[PDB]
Amino acid sequence: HWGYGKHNGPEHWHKDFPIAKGERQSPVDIDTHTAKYDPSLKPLSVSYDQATSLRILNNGHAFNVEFDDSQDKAVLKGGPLDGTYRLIQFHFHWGSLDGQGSEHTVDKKKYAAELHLVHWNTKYGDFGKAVQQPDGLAVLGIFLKVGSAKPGLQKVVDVLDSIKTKGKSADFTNFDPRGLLPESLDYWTYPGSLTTPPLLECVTWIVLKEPISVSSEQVLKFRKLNFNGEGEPEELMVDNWRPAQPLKNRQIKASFK
Ligand SMILES: NS(=O)(=O)c1nnc(NC(=O)[C@]23C[C@H]4C[C@H](C[C@H](C4)C2)C3)s1
Ligand SMILES: [Zn+2]
Repeated sequence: HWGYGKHNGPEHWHKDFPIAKGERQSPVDIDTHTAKYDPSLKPLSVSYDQATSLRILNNGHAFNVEFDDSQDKAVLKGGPLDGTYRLIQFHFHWGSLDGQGSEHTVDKKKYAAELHLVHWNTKYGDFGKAVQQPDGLAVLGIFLKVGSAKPGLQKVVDVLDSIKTKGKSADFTNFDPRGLLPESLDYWTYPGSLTTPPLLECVTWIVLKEPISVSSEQVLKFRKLNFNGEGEPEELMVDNWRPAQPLKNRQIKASFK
């Protein structure tokens, strides 16, 4: 089944998931000179003060930190969004090398990794219904570069030893996702898709202009994870990113100049 290897990687996904060649696929290259400033875009509202993290899980393609999304505890609104979107999970995509790993690119530049905070539109009642709607999800994307350590990421890094292999989970309570945000909330936005199968076209992408910096040691610990389950041959979880897809009939908008 699908993955990031030579025989099941992004170039193969379209066989099981024909929408891979669809009209609003993600990620994309963000051409900063062609992105249109949109003065009517509202400031993002990130309200994570009441966030309740529950668990961290190695799902065989990345690790997800999951949140309680049965009430409005951590929500995203404003920006290009109408209504309220609840945080359900975050995860990362990263490379085998610092020069690659992000899914979105900026003027063709790849970052070392990319964080996705996934939210769903509460008007649809649950995440399963939301992914079937064109405005069902809002994903906040944040680039990572290697430099100084990100203090707020360290609790994540330190639990990875306990979820090395596919299917492993660990209690992960009281984690504050605010510690992963850059200083500025300036963003680009466009309509797109999930970047992993089923590749559903249900996402309003909000990609922050300002990367966070993480340390060499922090990203190295990401790369010690495994795609495989325990007792299966070891394959390091690296390069779990989908490359840029055709923009087609879409305009990327900027919240800033
Ligand atoms: N890379 S990306 O952000 O476009 C995404 N690509 N796929 C995502 N899938 C989900 O978010 C899931 C959310 C919760 C329910 C479903 C099962 C777990 C827990 C995963 C799907 S995000
Ligand atoms: Zn993702």
